[PDB]
Parts: sequence; C-alpha cells; structure tokens
Amino acid sequence: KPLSWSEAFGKGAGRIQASTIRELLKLPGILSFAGGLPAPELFPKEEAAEAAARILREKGEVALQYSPTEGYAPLRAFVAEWIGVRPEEVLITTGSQQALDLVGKVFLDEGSPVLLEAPSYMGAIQAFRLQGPRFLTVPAGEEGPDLDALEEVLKRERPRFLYLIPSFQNPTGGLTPLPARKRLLQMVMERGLVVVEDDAYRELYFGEARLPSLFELAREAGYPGVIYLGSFSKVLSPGLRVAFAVAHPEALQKLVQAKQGADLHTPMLNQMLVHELLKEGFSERLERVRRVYREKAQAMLHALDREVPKEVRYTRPKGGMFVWMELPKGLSAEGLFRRALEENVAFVPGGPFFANGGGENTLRLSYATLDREGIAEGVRRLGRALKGLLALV
Amino acid sequence: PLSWSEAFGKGAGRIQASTIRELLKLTQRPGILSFAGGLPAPELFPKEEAAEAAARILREKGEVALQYSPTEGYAPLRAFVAEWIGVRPEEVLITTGSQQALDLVGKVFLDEGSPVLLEAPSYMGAIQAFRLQGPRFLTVPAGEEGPDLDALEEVLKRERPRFLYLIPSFQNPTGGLTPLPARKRLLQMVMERGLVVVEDDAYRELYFGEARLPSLFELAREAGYPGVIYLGSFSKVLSPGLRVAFAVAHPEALQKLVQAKQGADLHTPMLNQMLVHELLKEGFSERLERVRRVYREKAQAMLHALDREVPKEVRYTRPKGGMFVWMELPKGLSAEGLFRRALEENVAFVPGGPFFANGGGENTLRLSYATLDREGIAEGVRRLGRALKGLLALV
Ligand SMILES: Cc1ncc(COP(=O)(O)O)c(CN[C@@H](CC(C)C)C(=O)O)c1O
Ligand SMILES: Cc1ncc(COP(=O)(O)O)c(CN[C@@H](CC(C)C)C(=O)O)c1O
Repeated sequence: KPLSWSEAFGKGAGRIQASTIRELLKLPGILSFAGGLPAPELFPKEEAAEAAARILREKGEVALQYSPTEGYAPLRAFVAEWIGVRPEEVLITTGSQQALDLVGKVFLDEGSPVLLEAPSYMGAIQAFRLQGPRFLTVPAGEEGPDLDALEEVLKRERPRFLYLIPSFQNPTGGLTPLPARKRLLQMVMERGLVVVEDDAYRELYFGEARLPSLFELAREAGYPGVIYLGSFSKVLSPGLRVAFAVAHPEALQKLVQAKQGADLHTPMLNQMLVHELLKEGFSERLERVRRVYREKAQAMLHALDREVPKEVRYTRPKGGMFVWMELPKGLSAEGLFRRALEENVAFVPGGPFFANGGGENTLRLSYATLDREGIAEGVRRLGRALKGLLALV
Repeated sequence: PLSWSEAFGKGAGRIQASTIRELLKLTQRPGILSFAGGLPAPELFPKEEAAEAAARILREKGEVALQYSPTEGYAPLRAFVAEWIGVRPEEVLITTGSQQALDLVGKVFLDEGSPVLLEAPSYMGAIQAFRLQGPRFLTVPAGEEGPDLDALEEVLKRERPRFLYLIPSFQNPTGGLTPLPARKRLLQMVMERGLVVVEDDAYRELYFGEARLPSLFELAREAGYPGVIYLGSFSKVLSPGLRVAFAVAHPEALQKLVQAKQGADLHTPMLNQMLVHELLKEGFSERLERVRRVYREKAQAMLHALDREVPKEVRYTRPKGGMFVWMELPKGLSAEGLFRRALEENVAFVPGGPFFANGGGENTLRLSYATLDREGIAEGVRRLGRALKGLLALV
C-alpha cells in the first residue's frame, strides 16, 4: 500500500493553495513595490535593543516562560486606554493575521456566507477560505464599499459577518468617508449583523485627523456587533507579530478560546517590548509615521505621473501604503510582472485580492518600504515594463 | 438585539475546553505552588546571554529582525534544526510553538467526521487543536510502555485514521516511554497500511537514562518510509515563552503545512528565531546535558516526596524522562474534587479529564515537577498529601 499524500490530506489542504503571502515574504537588486513592508528607517533599533536587554535582565523569568493566552496585562491595558475599552475586552494576537484566522474559525463553516469587498485583503481572503465559505462581494472604490450593492446583497443573504477596512483599504487605498460609515452602521444595526473592522492603517492618514471608526460609531450607538482589529505592524514593527482584537466580551471570549489551541499565547518578550517602546512618546511616534508615509506617497505619485502613460490608471491615496493600478482591459498584470522582474522591479498582481476571481488587469504597488530615491528609480523601471506591455498590443 | 450565540459557526462549539488558558495564568495566584502546567525550570533560562544577544540582534540586524520575514522561517535556524535532526533545511518549517504545528496538522488533514487516532490519555493541546475540525476520535490506551499495540491493531483493522498522533518519548500526560521494539512494531503496522504518523517529540532531550531512543521519524527514514511528520520545540530545552518550534516532513506534506501557516500568522516572529539561533550556536550539547541533570533531580525530589506523603491506595508513575508524574486515585474518586481541596491547601495540579478525548479518566491527574525548586516540590507534596488524606477520609 504505497503512501499517497494527495489522498491523505483533508479538504483544508485544497483551500490553502494561494501562495501570495509566502511569495511576498520570501528573502537581489530588485526594487520592491510588492509587500506592504513598513519603512525600516522608522524602526527604533537602538531603543528596542535597550528595552529588550532590560526586559530579559530584570524580568527574563517572566518574559521567557509560558504566559497568559489573553496577553500581557500592561499591554492589554495600554491598548484598552488607547482604543477606549476595558482591558478585559482586548485580546493580544500574533499579528492581526492571527485575529483573522481566529475570526474565521469562530464564525465560518463550510458553505457559510461571508461578505467582503472585491477586491479586499488577500490575507483575510486566505484565512476565511480555509473554512470553505461562500464569498459574497460588493465593489470597492475610492470612497469604500458600494453601499447600494450591499443593500441588495443584504435583502437575499445574511453574511456571518462583513469584513471591511474603512481606512486606506488593502489593496485599493480607499477611504470610506464619515457619512458612508454612518450609513453602513445603520444597515448593519437594522439586521443585527456582525462587522469585522480591520484598522491596520488607522494611524496612516495623510490629512489632519482620523475618521471615527465603525467600532467608535457603534459604541456611541450602543451597538455591540463590531469586532475591531488593530496591529502594531504598520506603526512600530511587523516582525514582532503583536496585534489585538477588541470585542464585546461574549465574542472576545470565543476568540480567546480559539487562540489557546492556535499557539497557546503570543510571545511574551515581544508584547513586553512593544509596551516598553510605546508607553512614552506614542503620539509623537505616530506623527512621524504619518509624515514619512505622506512623503513617500507624494514621491510615488510624482514618479508615476512622470513615467506612466495615461492609458494606465492609478489611485491617489489619502493614507496608507498602497497605490492601486488598472491596466487597459484584457491586459495581464501577471504578464507585466514577468516584464517588471526583467527590469528589476516587483509588485503584486491584483488577482489574489478578488475572492471570486477577476481583476487580472489590476495590480497593487506599495510605496512603504523604499526611500524616495528608490521609489523614483523603481517607477522608472516599472514605466519601462508598462511601455513594453502596451507596445505589444 | 444582536445574538452572539446565533452568529457563531460550528467551530465556536468545539473550543469550549479552557485548560490551556487556565494553566497559563496560574501565575496570577502566586501563593499557590504549581504542579499544574508543564512550565520549564526557570533557573535554566539564559537571561544574561539572551539580553546580550537580543541587544546585538536589534542593533546590528534590527532592519531584518523587526521587518516582515519568510513564512518558512529564519534560514540559519532552519539549517540549525536540519543539522540537529538530520534532514535538509528545506524540510524544516519554523512554527510559533509546536502547538501551532498541531493546529496546522489539524487544518491540513482533518474534516468533520474524519477519523483520527490518538491515545487515551494524550496531550490536551493536541486534542484541542484537532477538536476544532470536528473529527471522530479513535483511541487506544496508553501505559508505561506507550500505546497498546494490540488495541491499535484492532482499530486499524476497522478504520483508516487520517493520522496517528503519538508522543513516544515521555508522553504527555503519563510519562510513558515507548521502547525500541514497540516503535518498530508500530512503524511496521503504519507502513503496511500506508498511514501517516504525527510524532510529537517535545520531550526528546529530557531523558534520564544514558541515551535517546530512535524516533519513529528516524526509524521511518531508515526504512525509506515518508509518512512520519516530526514535531519538535525549543520550549522544553531553551524557552517556551519565545514560541519557537519546528515541523519536519516529506516535502509534499511540509508544503501544505507552509501553505496553512501563511494564513495562521504570516510568519513566526523573527527576533525570536534569531535569538534562539544565537543562543544555541554554541554549547548546545552542554545545555542539553544540564537540562537532563536538572529534570532528573527534580523527578527524584518529587518521587521521594510522594513516597513519604501519598497513601498507598493511590498509584503514581516513576518516569524515565520528561516533566510529569501520572497519578491515579481509587476508582470513583474525583480528581476534580481533589483539585478543589488542593487549591484550599495552596497547591495545583491538572485533573486528568481534559487528556481523554472521548471522556473518562475522572480519577486521574497529572503532576508536573518541572517548575519548582526541590524545596517547593517537597512543600507542594506535603500540601497535596493533606488534600489527598481529606479526599480519602470522606469515603
Ligand atoms: C488589511 C490588513 N490586515 C491585516 C494584515 C496583517 O498584518 P499583521 O498580521 O502584521 O498585523 C495586513 C498586512 N499586509 C501585508 C502582508 C504581507 C504578507 C507582507 C500586505 O502586503 O498585504 C493588512 O494589510
Ligand atoms: C506533547 C506536547 N506537545 C506540544 C506542546 C506545545 O508546546 P509548544 O507550543 O511550547 O512547543 C506541549 C506543551 N505542554 C504544556 C502546555 C501548557 C499550556 C503550559 C502542558 O502543561 O501540557 C506538549 O506537552
């Protein structure tokens, strides 16, 4: 009886085939606009080094030992104070990608309806796809989800939850404005629906102020149905894998129960280190994050405006890390990617961001990682690839 | 008015057991001496060397350490694991604890109603991970010499489990040690039927005798059989709180684990992997020898104490490695009830029930001698003896 792997795997093995995540993470003179990797010039290496050594010397017996599933209590407290909730309503997760996996586990079943935008974040699609749901979509544009399309969906289908990224959506960069957020909240409250609000880019706004979150608006309305995800990845360090979920206790409790068997607890040194880094100077750190991303976005748009012919369209984000690019109808972003690689530049083709397919002429560009000169040079290389693609028609 | 209970899916009903989160916050009750969680001896933690190493990593390589990193793990760590275990680097996946490896295995191999084979009892974390997928648990008893192979033969004549989950070396929770001939017989049974084994080797290095037994993975590799997925961890030998472990498998299986890991957490934190690699680059053998000495001495301290304080109606194992003593009360007596009395005497342990996937074992309990110094072991056992005497006096 020779062993067959294909025959020994379960259904889960046939739902995890997309490889965008590992392909974006994989470790020469290629300039990357691919993964949403935060600017390394913002990492506080020296402060981190001091703080990590102090933790390990003075509290190493706690930091290196098994620790609570719910998270380091001072970090839960810091998060609660920042977000505006009780500490017991905060779960520390091993990145918000883990919170998405936990959400999928708690809420989805084979064939269960779930709603997100087309496009939306590939990580969330991948986490949810594991459970074998039926994906329902609405379009995403410059002002967020198409609420008219959503109204029609909700007449016929009750999603297990709605997954949204109101602030600088991955991958479009779209910003759901305040009146739309209120309308959306009304639509959800009228049917007692659950919303998973992913606020990874919360603090990366380019204007004067952050918009109220769906969670904030819900809290004001007395409505308990928003599960709120945030992360320290975009504002401090993605490699530490420290993030959080905030919810009504009944929901949060299920997330904590799921977390036990996922990894026991998020590494304790990491939580301690985030807390030590942010307990002073957080406001100021966030202001500097905004100034850097504003400047890189400006450089990206200047470079694109210079190098990209008008037959190719792209968004002009008001925050976050991404530009979203649309090629002429029927042109292949995958084909372009192969040409870009020969020109020593990378991006993410758009296909993985569309849960039910389509989008093969779209692509996402991240300006977060490179400095302004590498942005300018990377876009010059992209422009050459685009020009090659268009010239073949 | 929103209804949470109606909003959840089936998974919300399969995650109710709270043993894990309960064991992990016992620290919040510092006056209680713990024989509960398998928390490693903190006197072994290399705090100073770790502080120095972490600071050097963040100053010299902080742009790698603090950035998004490969799903498969830090390459020098993969290589280090590959050299230690005896495989190619590309056959290693770094995981956020072996608990995550368990969750990944469940994801890849189990569906609702699918059969899975494990012992009764077995590790509650594995039970918890697998239960999420809604499987049918098949069991065989576990004893001093590991799984009951005659019982296993009967199971395998009737069913093809998606995998067999075993812990051949110092099983959680019994401390059982599967001897070499039983390992070969198990291997033969699985090879003849083309089944998969998940071999959890958390306690690999914690042997009290002269040498480590061959793993089922090593035996399978010698026989040319690709069906063993091998799990190991740095938790019991270096630091559990860092959450760094590994899965080793044939590339076809390993690839599905890597695929699953993407959407679980993107990647295991990179500083943690670097730190583990830096700490183990030199002196690993000597570290391991020290681990063995310490747990050998704590096991001896525990048995000495039990032998003086525990009434002879109560049975307990005498482990040859690992972290645990497995205790069985007279039939019908409640480990849970004993636990409540133990809490009143300021000692904790883990009742046996969570370790039995299909129920049972309500008279059994696990004791961990890993965490306390010898004086705390002696005092905790005096406190446990008082609880036990109170339990037995009520009859
Ligand atoms: C919208 C959104 N939500 C969550 C995540 C996950 O981030 P953490 O787990 O670090 O908190 C993200 C991250 N996005 C990048 C992931 C790559 C694998 C690097 C990306 O390039 O999309 C997110 O955008
Ligand atoms: C047999 C066995 N396999 C895996 C694990 C998980 O450990 P890591 O994820 O740290 O690698 C364990 C650990 N066991 C303890 C867990 C408690 C929550 C602390 C235990 O008390 O059982 C294991 O024993």
